[PDB]
Amino acid sequence: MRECISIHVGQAGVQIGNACWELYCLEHGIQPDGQMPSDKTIGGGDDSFNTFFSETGAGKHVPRAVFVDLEPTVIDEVRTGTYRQLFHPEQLITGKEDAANNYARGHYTIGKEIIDLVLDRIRKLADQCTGLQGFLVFHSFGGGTGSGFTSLLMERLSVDYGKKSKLEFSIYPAPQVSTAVVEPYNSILTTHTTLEHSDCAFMVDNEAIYDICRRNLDIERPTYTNLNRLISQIVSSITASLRFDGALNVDLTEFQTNLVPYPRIHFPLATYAPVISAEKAYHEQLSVAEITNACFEPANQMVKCDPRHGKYMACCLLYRGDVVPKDVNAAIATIKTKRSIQFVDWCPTGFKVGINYQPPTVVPGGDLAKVQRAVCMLSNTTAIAEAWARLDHKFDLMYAKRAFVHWYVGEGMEEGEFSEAREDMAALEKDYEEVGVDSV
Amino acid sequence: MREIVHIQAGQCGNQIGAKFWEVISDEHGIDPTGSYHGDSDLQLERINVYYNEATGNKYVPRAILVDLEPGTMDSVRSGPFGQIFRPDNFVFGQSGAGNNWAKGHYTEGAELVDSVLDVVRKESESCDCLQGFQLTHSLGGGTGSGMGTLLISKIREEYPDRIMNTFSVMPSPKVSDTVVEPYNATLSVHQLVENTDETYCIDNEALYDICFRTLKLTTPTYGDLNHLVSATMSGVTTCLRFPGQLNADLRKLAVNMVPFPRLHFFMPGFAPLTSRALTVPELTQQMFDSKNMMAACDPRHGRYLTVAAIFRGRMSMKEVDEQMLNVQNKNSSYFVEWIPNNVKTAVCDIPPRGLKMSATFIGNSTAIQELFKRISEQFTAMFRRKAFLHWYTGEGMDEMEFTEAESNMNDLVSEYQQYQDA
Ligand SMILES: Nc1nc2c(ncn2[C@@H]2O[C@H](COP(=O)(O)OP(=O)(O)OP(=O)(O)O)[C@@H](O)[C@H]2O)c(=O)[nH]1
Ligand SMILES: Nc1nc2c(ncn2[C@@H]2O[C@H](COP(=O)(O)OP(=O)(O)O)[C@@H](O)[C@H]2O)c(=O)[nH]1
Ligand SMILES: [Ca+2]
Ligand SMILES: [Ca+2]
Ligand SMILES: [Mg+2]
Ligand SMILES: [Mg+2]
Repeated sequence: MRECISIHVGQAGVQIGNACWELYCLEHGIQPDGQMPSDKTIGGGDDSFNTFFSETGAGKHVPRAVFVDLEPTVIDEVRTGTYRQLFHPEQLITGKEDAANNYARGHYTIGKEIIDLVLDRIRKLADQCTGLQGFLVFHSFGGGTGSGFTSLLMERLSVDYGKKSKLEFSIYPAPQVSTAVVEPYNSILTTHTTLEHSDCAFMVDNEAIYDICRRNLDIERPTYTNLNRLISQIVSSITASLRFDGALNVDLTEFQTNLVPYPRIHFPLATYAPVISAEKAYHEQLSVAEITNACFEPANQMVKCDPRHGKYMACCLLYRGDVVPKDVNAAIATIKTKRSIQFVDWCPTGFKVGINYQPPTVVPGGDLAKVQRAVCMLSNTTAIAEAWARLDHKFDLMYAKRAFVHWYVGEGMEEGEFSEAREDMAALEKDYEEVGVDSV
Repeated sequence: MREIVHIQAGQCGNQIGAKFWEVISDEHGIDPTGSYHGDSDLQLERINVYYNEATGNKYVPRAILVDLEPGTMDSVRSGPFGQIFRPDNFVFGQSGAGNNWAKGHYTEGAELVDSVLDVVRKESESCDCLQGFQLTHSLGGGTGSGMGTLLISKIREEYPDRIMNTFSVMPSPKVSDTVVEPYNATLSVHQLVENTDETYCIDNEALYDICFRTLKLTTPTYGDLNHLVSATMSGVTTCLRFPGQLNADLRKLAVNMVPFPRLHFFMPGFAPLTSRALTVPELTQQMFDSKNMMAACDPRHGRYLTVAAIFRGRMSMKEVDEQMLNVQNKNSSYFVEWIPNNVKTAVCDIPPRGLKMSATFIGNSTAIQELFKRISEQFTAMFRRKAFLHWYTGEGMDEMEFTEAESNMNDLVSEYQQYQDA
């Protein structure tokens, strides 16, 4: 009961998937062959970790996950790497030819050829669930598969699973590690087509993660591996309430009630602390107050924007590790007596808190210090729309001259789809302005 | 007028309900296995009001446990007295209600309610003469609030001539789970105004303040809140549970407490407040003190329509009568003059566990309007921008139903104000 199915789409989706599932395994005591000695009920159970792992009679704990990509070389690494026994082969699905950084090929030309198979395999996961809660979909905005195949899949999932919850982890593009000039097109197309099919979406700005790696972990030139390890800690923090139990534990769905005041306003800002090197963490114990303080430092946000220049509609603090409410409450009181935390006039200002007692883990050979306590803040702030503004502007620059548009038109798309997607984005930025204006 | 059927719904409802059964079972000498081991016959004389007698001189709570998810009732069943409850009286779904009144009332709850009523009917069927029902629940969540009020409606339809009584926990931002609590509470209050005879307004605002200000609890937990609630619940049911003259059943209580049918929302109070010797004068002063009230309303801001006072322990009845008269005679302005002799007092020899003596206060005060005004303000701050409504319209509700619930709760407020000035 309460199963969650993860779907990792395209390179970014898949590689972030690798990092998350490795991390989950370590958090839960699951070996790379899928065995979990601590689990005494063989071949099934209703433990909290079962929301993310099914079990075979032979004692294997198998991620409720599908990996999909239109070319094979990234998933081939999963097939042949360290956690290859973790996954049944049918959970890892590949085409022969990718979307070539083109939303149209991901959604139509190439995507249409593998979509029924993907849904077949997701259906196989669903049928093993006694109370499926919904899906978590991981993907880039910028890639052809991450953008166009994800959109197609989300549209088909609404049809096939009705209103079952769909949450995204969406990788927003940064010039430091982007690989296509047309990513702004792909980002707007997929955001427009997915918007009505997603209940909640956590954007991860590659530039924010890149900066955090450079600045807080002293990594000269971060690789995807560096980025993904940090992303996985954040993803882990958000899903921990689903995977562990606890008296002070608060379900992600409960935070969602507070995070989403209107269906379209469904993009929380995540902020994570502490991100600190082993070198800096040694003999330096960061207190509940210190990590909570860090949540209101914009440098620690997963999306670049300035909440101090916007308005809050919700603030949620998801703690893990050695943390009790007394200390949280005191930390919050201080922060209120000293910060630019302004709420819209129609929302209560109380911070919503959950605590999972299981301490954070790190992957061997990684950059993050192992710490006793960590926190992820999820806020609903009007400032997140800055990310849409930056992207919409880049789209406008190119689209005005119709730069690269022939690549999409050649794959069957119409200019009408571009203008329609861009207008939806204009309306979304307007939605974020409106919700911040005072009541009359 | 003998048997009461108890129902507890949703997380809050079940947690406070479980504590209520633990507490009164101890008071009546019933151990966790339903065996009696007391030393007084006062304990068993009216035990049938709350317990069925099974085989082997076993006593079984006449209690039905309801939820739309299993979690809290798994905990109840694991709880100290969890084995005393009748296993078939645990009725639960798997879906949860997501703090959503619409889910509890119209969709998820709809699917489960019939099976609850099958159990209620089986309970009522063995009653020699059912008085009515008591429901424990919160108003801020989904199951206790939305499904709890659905139940009350269906129960009324099936037992329209029986008394409906609730212990209803009112939400507060100070002790809040979600932002939609004001919505769920306003929707529920309209149900309560129409379909209960007597409602104890238990305000999480008041409970928190008492824990913080008075009991010196820096960081009050729901458990600390529930200590106060279970102590209060024991107090207000003393007259139903032990031999006595006044308010000895639910209908006579309603007749003594409710001068106009809609105005049936009571502010409870308790003394001494607990987390070694109290005089009758001190009990009396503390029981009437705003700081001892479980609804966060200033009783000097309104008037008392009716009051019931219950004193427990060995003490001078002469002194009790003197002190109760002294309260009325020295603060006579706060008691409406158009209901003569509107304060009734009971005394019960058995004190609650851990105290030599105690007092419980049940007030029907026009000041209760402050609690509804507070909910009404919170409701409106959001509803004016239709904020968070999609959670409800997604379950098939429309805005008009919100407008109506709001109007009826504002009507209730205006009605208290009317008798405050009369
Ligand atoms: N954080 C992070 N970003 C990634 C990773 N891999 C690719 N990206 C980003 O994702 C975007 C490119 O999309 P991809 O996921 O590689 O492409 P795809 O979904 O496989 O689509 P096609 O190759 O066109 O079929 C760029 O913005 C990259 O910087 C990764 O492992 N981690
Ligand atoms: N006093 C008290 N209040 C509670 C408890 N549990 C939840 N609440 C309150 O009840 C409301 C949440 O509703 P809840 O009963 O948990 O949801 P439900 O299971 O859908 O009925 C909020 O106002 C909480 O503050 C409890 O054990 N004691
Ligand atoms: Ca197991
Ligand atoms: Ca169902
Ligand atoms: Mg690719
Ligand atoms: Mg709850």
